[PDB]
Amino acid sequence: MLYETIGIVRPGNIAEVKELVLTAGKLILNQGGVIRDIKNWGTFLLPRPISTNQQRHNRGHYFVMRYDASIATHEEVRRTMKADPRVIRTANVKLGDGKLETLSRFGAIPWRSLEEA
Amino acid sequence: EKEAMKSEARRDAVVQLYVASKNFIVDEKELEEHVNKHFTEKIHNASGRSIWDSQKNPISMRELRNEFSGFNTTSAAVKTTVRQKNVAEELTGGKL
Amino acid sequence: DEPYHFHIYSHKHNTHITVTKPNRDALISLSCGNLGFKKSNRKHYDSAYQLGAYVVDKMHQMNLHNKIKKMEVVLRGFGPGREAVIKVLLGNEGRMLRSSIVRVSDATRLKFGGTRSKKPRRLG
Amino acid sequence: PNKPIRLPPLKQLRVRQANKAEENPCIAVMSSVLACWASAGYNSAGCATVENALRACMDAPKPAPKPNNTINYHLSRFQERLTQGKSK
Amino acid sequence: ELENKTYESWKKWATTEIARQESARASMY
Amino acid sequence: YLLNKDEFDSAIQYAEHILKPIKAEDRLTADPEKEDEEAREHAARHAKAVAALERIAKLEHGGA
Amino acid sequence: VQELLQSEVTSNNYMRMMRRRWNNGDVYAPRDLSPYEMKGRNGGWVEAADVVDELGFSPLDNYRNFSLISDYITPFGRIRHSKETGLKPVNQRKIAKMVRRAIGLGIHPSVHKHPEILKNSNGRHLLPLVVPKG
Amino acid sequence: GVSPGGALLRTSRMFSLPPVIPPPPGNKLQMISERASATEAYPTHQVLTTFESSRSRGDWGLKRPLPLKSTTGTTYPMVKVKEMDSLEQITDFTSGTQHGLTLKKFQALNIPISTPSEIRPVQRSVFEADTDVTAFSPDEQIQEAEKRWKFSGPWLAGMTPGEFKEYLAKTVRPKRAEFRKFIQKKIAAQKTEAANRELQEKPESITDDEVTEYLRRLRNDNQVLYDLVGQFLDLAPLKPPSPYGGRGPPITHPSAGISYLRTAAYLNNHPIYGPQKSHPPVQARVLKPRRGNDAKIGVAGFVADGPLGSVMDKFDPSIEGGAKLWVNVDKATVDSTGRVQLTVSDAKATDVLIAKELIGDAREPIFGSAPK
Amino acid sequence: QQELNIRLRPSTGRTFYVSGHQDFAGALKLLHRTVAANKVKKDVRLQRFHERPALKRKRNLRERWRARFKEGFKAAVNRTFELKNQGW
RNA sequence: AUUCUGUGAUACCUAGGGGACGGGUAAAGGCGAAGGCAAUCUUUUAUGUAAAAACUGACGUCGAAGGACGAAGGCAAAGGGAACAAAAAGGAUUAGAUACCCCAGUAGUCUUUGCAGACAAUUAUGAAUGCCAUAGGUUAGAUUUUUAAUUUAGUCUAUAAA
Ligand SMILES: [K+]
Ligand SMILES: [K+]
Ligand SMILES: [K+]
Ligand SMILES: [K+]
Ligand SMILES: [K+]
Ligand SMILES: [Mg+2]
Ligand SMILES: [Mg+2]
Ligand SMILES: [Mg+2]
Ligand SMILES: [Mg+2]
Ligand SMILES: [Mg+2]
Ligand SMILES: [Mg+2]
Ligand SMILES: [Mg+2]
Ligand SMILES: [Mg+2]
Ligand SMILES: [Mg+2]
Ligand SMILES: [Mg+2]
Ligand SMILES: [Mg+2]
Ligand SMILES: [Mg+2]
Ligand SMILES: [Mg+2]
Ligand SMILES: [Mg+2]
Ligand SMILES: [Mg+2]
Ligand SMILES: [Mg+2]
Ligand SMILES: [Mg+2]
Repeated sequence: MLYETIGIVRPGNIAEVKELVLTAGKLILNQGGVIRDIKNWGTFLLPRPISTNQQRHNRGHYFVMRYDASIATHEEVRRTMKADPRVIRTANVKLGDGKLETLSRFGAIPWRSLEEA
Repeated sequence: EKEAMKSEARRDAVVQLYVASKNFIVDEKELEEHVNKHFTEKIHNASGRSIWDSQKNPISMRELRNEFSGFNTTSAAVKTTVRQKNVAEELTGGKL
Repeated sequence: DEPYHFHIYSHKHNTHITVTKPNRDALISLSCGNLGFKKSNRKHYDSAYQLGAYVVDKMHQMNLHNKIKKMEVVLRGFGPGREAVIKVLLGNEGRMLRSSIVRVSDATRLKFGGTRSKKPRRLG
Repeated sequence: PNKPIRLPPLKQLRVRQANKAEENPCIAVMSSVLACWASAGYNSAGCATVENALRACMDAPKPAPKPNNTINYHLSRFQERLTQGKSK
Repeated sequence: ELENKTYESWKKWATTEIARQESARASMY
Repeated sequence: YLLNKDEFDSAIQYAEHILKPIKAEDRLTADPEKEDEEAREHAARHAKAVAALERIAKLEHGGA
Repeated sequence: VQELLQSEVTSNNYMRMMRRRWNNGDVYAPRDLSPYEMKGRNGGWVEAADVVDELGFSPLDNYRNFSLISDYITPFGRIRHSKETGLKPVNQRKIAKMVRRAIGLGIHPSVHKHPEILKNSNGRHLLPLVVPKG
Repeated sequence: GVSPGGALLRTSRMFSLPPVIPPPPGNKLQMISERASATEAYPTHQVLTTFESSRSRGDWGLKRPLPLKSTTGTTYPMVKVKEMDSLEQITDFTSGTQHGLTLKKFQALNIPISTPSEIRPVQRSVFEADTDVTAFSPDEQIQEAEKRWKFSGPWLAGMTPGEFKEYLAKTVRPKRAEFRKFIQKKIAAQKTEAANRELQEKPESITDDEVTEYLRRLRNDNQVLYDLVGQFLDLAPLKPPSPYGGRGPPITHPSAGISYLRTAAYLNNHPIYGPQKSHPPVQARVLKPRRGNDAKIGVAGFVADGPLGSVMDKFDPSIEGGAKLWVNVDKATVDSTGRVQLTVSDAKATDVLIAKELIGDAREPIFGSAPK
Repeated sequence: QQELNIRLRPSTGRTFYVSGHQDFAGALKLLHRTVAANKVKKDVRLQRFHERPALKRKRNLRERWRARFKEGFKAAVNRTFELKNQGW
């Protein structure tokens, strides 16, 4: 099913992103998923200063990954992400409606346009 | 015939999902290549370290309504092309 | 550089006026009772007016009308002091500090559900 | 957004205050006098122009009443036509 | 011609309301 | 998505037959450097789409 | 220079009373200049017709757009009423639920507009800062 | 089989009242006012008149006689009826002089309407046997379709994103079968061309194989395809490879039934002076001065942009009645939206002086007194 | 910002800055209007005590009808003066 | 008044921790057999509604009893415990004050497993079928010359015959 995860990793190191994105990416592909697009947003302010693992953060490194996998895989990608101490927070959503008509119009994550559905 | 129409509409979606499969990532090779291409230190015009600099603001209502009220101005030539195709692709059903 | 803050907390029974420095550290933290107003005489509009005038007068004694270039006025609560202190900060009392204000905000505390409140009162 | 409803059948369609209620003018002028006394002081000099303005109102004659606004008559005409009807 | 008579009436109303706001602005201070 | 092997396969075959790089109008005008290039590229791209769609239409990756 | 400057202010004053934006082709009668018409008695600057249906976008699928979520909440962070948005009960419920999803997921403030949007608006250099205090 | 009483109502004058046409189209995403509404671009309801004797009684051929307070006294009796009988048992009407006299004003300018020209001025009439044509045949080639002005299909660039999707899924999607037949007719004629030619020195049009392959030959040349698709849906040509493509086809007749003059190539012979050079000037108002990067002026009820050129710079309260300047209307045309855009051009000095002379308000008479 | 992060708190949204065409006296007006459109004072009053779900629901039904009636009444008072203008 | 505070309170901040709550949206709105259900993501579940075709071919309605479900409060066990708050207790008011009001405050409210089965569990109106003339709103769809009208299933006002 078409899912979409928005992970917010700590801003300190770029390398942390690649490892995490690859870890979740390789996982989805191994299970049998199909990653559609992995956009790379930079480091901007968070909704509010939050504290995770005895550390105060004001801006994290955002990244959006839109993939199509099973329920068992999606749950695993969510737990592995949350277990990572390097992620400030994640936001997974069952993108789409469930019908094939709208499921075939989801391409790259848009920023200057809308997801015409 | 009524059941056939559903098959065609069901097929057109597959043809559309087929054309959009060029940017998908199926193997770990394409993943690593893609990640290294987009995840770099000086990617967002660096200066600046955010997508809020090269693509400053995400499209908003004011910008949307302005595309059809304020302007109408040469975006029609760009928009019309995308639209004309969609009309042709539907009739022919060949996703030109 | 954050401006100085001029919090004005006012509720049904009293009014507090705090003047903190940019790092939010109280410099003049007074109330209506500091002027001698006792149990119920610290809720009247006139008492809140005098308090604001006294705090402003104490600011001049500390030479804060030539030391603060940017100031902020925060309004918490909808008590009688909300309008009283303003007229003190808008009339003749406040005229050296009046032309140094950059922001005016409201800090009234609201809860989105929060904890259960007290049961309604049967005054009759 | 929905449109205004059709009023139910009322006994009489009218407005309570047909004509605006006029507020005594210098009651505000008195407020200014009181305000100056609070800030400046009772026996001051800047209160002269303000105190003299309060004495000016009482001496001045009150205006005459305005002509009645015939609005309740027309509302009674179109009551049965605008609303569901009349009740009694 | 009719516009002249109507435009002049608008000038009067504008002048009055303009002066009204000016007098209403003296109370803000 | 109310699909079966038949409809899926027919769609794939159909989809590929409509995007096949159209060969040049005549032989002499044709350039084997470009034609052969598009053929290999198109074939590889088609193989990818098949592997991708097959995974999306899988009934094991669905819900209740 | 004193007369010109003063005259300009008085000129703009009247220009503020003409609550109408004349366009090309708009027919105007001798009554369109009367004060009764220029007053702009209409108290509602409402939306024309269901902007959501025109743009044909599923709101629930655009929960990422921060500017889109900051357009349907008041500066205090409260979802706007159907009167302001001018949407249908269905489209309103979709946008209302799209604003609650983002706030619930923890990717958008619930008491003000997104911080990155506060930097581009008026008062960018006056935004309340946080002194380290230590 | 119609009854005699039913046959009289069919031809009655009241039954002839046209339906209320949709209002002038505006931007679908704006903040139009609801409680108060200004005059519209073009009229929507039919204007009515009556005899001077029947007007004094309030009889307008309607359900009931109208009131005499607001219906008598004016020179031109004009009235519009929104509802012959509303829920208040009253004929909801309103004055119709706003649009009724505006048509008379515009018809006093003696200016035709011509097709807009991209920016050698060529004012071509709208009423011609080559351009003003709606009927057609399927056999007609694409070129003549540009001449037409009334297309059945919508304008893609104008349609909103939501309207476009609805059009596709309700007008284009359920037409593939018919479109396939359309191609067969074309392919059929193609086979006859070669045969006819060689014979000098049609088939049944049933070939489901060539059609599928015929469309694969046009995927490299999208231009010729759209050219063919435009004929099956009656879409207005958009790409240059032109006329009224910037703002799309006119929703109405290019003249919009406001003026039926074909040309202005005439010289009004003045009684004394003689054949004048240009047309008589017209006095206009000033709205929204420059100091909005343009000035608006009211030329005979309509609002147009000021001439390409004091008066326009700044507003002047001292001037009684407002700034009024003389000006000559050069060209008039109707845009896609239906508005009447006028190419107002600054007037000359002598023209105004000559025109004022008849009015009797000319300060100095050119006739006689003028020594030089 | 780069060296100092913005203080993100409920008061940040309820903030109004002083500009050339908007002095301190004017900012208060904008504040009071925005604080009244969001019903901050009302919320403080409704949050002083607890209102169980039933009472809250029943209180809304009464307040919502008085708003519809008032809105439906204002439309009738203006429909009257519309018909009166036409001379009916 | 009891009460909190010089063992530094209220007020203004910084950094951590902990529990239950659900602001706006919000409406005569909606969903379930009812009781009842309003922050959010994923997962999971039975009906119901609209339009077209196709299919089974009376397979339907009500339903003592049994069984299931059933608000708040209550009982039992183990958690939780910020807030609210029966009880117990104090301070006032009063002729007297158990009270209403106030400073505080335990069960309980919450989580898990059972018991319990009483409610103005109400539309003071059992469920279901056939049928009877209109108007103005409103909810979720459908059709159309989609502008605005027809139309299906609900809901709410005001009427005709009765
Ligand atoms: K104190
Ligand atoms: K302390
Ligand atoms: K039973
Ligand atoms: K007691
Ligand atoms: K109904
Ligand atoms: Mg208590
Ligand atoms: Mg009592
Ligand atoms: Mg918590
Ligand atoms: Mg109930
Ligand atoms: Mg709520
Ligand atoms: Mg139901
Ligand atoms: Mg049978
Ligand atoms: Mg049963
Ligand atoms: Mg229970
Ligand atoms: Mg219990
Ligand atoms: Mg126990
Ligand atoms: Mg308590
Ligand atoms: Mg039980
Ligand atoms: Mg109950
Ligand atoms: Mg029963
Ligand atoms: Mg209901
Ligand atoms: Mg009834």
